[PDB]
Amino acid sequence: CSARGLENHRMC
Amino acid sequence: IIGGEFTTIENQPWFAAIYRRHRGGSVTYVCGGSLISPCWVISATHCFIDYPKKEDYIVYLGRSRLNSNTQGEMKFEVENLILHKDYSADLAHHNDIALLKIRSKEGRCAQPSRTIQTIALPSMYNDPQFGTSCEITGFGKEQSTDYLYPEQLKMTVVKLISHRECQQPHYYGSEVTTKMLCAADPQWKTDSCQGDSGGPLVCSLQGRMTLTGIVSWGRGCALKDKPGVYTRVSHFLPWIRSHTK
Repeated sequence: CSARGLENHRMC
Repeated sequence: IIGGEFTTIENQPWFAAIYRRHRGGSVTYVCGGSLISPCWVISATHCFIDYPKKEDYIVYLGRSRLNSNTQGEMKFEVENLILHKDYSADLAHHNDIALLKIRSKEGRCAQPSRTIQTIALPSMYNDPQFGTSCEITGFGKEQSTDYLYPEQLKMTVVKLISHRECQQPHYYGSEVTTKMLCAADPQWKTDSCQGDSGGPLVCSLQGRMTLTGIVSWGRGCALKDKPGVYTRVSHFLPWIRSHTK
């Protein structure tokens, strides 16, 4: 979640 | 962007800054994108997949700063948010490509200026040789450990890595496909990072600045044997043409 791929995600 | 240098929008005038409005009025930064025609911005599906509603989003062109206005900037609503139907993820996102049709409150598209310009798409299956230096641009983290994003736009240079090198088990193994491009610094000292997703990887191909890639994924940032991974735009031209037509 602190890097590329999980931007603007509900888990993070 | 880990390492690299500060820049302003004049040095990447196709760069689009994409924000989301929250329930309550709060506006936060989402991802980068690239203006490919007056009405069309291209980005990454993973940026939007959890919040696919177009009305949530605000797109700026001609903006050099994250949380203050840049003189000459334009603001847009998203008229249509188009995600790739074959998107999939387990980290290594497949088909990580999205289109945003932009429309201002006055019902208009981008107007080219000193700070707002389009970027050319590549020819199909026509990419630079590996070892070629390309540039990446974004408002993402300057350090993996940072909490904040930089207020000023950044860019850096990374070199393209072969599918053969990137598919090694000690790089990414089978997480990387032929529809993806790896790029990294030889010293692993500069890279894209969280918040840079959706932004441009630009290479000079036959004298023309070309949108070779879209920032997609990576394990951490500026880590040895872990390149940045980019959607290979030259493998998606029919998808782009059909959905923008």
